[PDB]
Amino acid sequence: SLALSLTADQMVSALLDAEPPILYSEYPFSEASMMGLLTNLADRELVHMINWAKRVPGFVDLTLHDQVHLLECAWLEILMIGLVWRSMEHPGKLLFAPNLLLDRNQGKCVEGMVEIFDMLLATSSRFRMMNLQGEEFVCLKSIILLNSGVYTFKDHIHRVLDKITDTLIHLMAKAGLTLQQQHQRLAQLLLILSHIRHMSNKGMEHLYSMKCKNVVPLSDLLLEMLDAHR
Amino acid sequence: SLALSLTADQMVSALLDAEPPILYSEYDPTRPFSEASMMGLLTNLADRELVHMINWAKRVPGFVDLTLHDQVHLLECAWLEILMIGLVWRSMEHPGKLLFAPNLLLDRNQGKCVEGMVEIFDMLLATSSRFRMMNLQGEEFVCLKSIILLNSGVYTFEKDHIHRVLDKITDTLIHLMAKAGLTLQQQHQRLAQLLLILSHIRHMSNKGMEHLYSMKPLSDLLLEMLDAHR
Amino acid sequence: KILHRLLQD
Amino acid sequence: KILHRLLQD
Ligand SMILES: COc1ccc([C@H]2CCCC(=C(c3ccc(O)cc3)c3ccc(O)cc3)C2)cc1
Ligand SMILES: COc1ccc([C@H]2CCCC(=C(c3ccc(O)cc3)c3ccc(O)cc3)C2)cc1
Repeated sequence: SLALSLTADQMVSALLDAEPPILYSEYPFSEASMMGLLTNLADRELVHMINWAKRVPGFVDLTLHDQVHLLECAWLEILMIGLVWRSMEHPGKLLFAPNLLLDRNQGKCVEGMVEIFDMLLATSSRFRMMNLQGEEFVCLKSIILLNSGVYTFKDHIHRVLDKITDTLIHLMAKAGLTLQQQHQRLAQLLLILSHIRHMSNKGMEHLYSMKCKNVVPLSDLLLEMLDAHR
Repeated sequence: SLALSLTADQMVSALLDAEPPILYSEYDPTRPFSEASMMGLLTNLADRELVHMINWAKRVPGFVDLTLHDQVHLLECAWLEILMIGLVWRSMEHPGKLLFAPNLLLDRNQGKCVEGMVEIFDMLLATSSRFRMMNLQGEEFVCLKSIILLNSGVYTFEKDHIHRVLDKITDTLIHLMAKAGLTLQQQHQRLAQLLLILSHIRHMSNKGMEHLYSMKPLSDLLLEMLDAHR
Repeated sequence: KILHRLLQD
Repeated sequence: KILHRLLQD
């Protein structure tokens, strides 16, 4: 490959440069209107995510089938960690878009959305409390892409995963963190990915339910991503 | 808290001594498998394991210092995760097989008797193959299982004390790897690999849970643990 | 709650 | 699938 040859700084720069843009919403809400805005936004973000994925070091070296599997498994995790990251500087609120800032009360517009809204808010507070840096964020999101579906198939993938781990440690060591503080922070960050997975699973459970399929006509692409999780 | 003063060695010894026993199944090998019977075996086994898990949690350093409501929450959230990682650990020396009990060894073909279970069976087997590939040690296993207990429900409602204990188990893991002759880079890499598996265990629990409380003779305890996820 | 009771034991 | 098309473009 060519991802393993890159240095720890070349890895960060490649990930920061590959960062997808922050899209805007469609300029009070009901259940239909709320789901409509989120669906429309998520559908447009997916297009940028796919192109972001190809710019992730070592992802183009993967076969087409494996690229599909990884994206199908982690797409909601990636959307959610992006949402959580954007909402870091907005405590108690979720920044879906610069023109779409919502709180937990607006999460009551859709039946069963509040519980997941709270989990997302809790993740954002955790990122804020840890003072998560953008350099660390792009590493975590790339890890999600490569790891979430790696055990549903790969030595190359785990090699890149180790490379991002080396990248994460290098970032903390270049921040003045002691050896103990480094692997402690590394652990704290990766444990949050377990919660991101949980939020995705609970979220996915409602989204591909018949009652949520019918509330608003979803795009064919978004349906294919949803139907991948049955 | 006595947990925050334990050395890495005392942490391991405490976790190893707190290990629950390996229970047996009822399973009469003279009769073929049906969907109702095999589900009955797994349900009956899990119910008796739950009792041992509850008393195991009390012996996990730092868990007794938590409030009862928080103890209930952590166990309700992670009970299937803990059951599954225990299963995966028992099945590590049995490729293609899942050792639910010493007298209950099943392959993916025997998992087809229950509709929708073979999907979870393959994920569990893949996780077992991963542990076998990484050559997971018992000292590492008990650390990971304790992490699941303390981490899985910590972001759904103190927390500062829990993260402090989590940091100690992290120190414990690093201490074990350094003792195994692993370099500093190897320690951080292996630490990452182990914690990333917890994301998959969370996934298996969620997908497993989703099937279990769906259209499925469960015990009252197992029902309450299942109804915790609605 | 059974879990809460068994934890009390 | 559409994902195939978006990945090859
Ligand atoms: C019925 O219960 C519900 C209702 C809504 C959700 C949401 C709420 C959190 C954000 C989520 C979504 C989301 C996440 C990130 C983002 O940038 C843009 C969008 C989402 C995903 C797919 C979709 O078709 C619609 C929205 C999913 C979860 C459960
Ligand atoms: C309908 O789809 C299904 C059906 C069954 C499952 C299982 C199979 C893998 C092992 C699992 C179970 C399990 C896990 C660990 C263990 O030591 C002992 C038992 C289990 C948990 C609760 C329960 O009420 C029954 C079984 C869960 C998963 C999906």
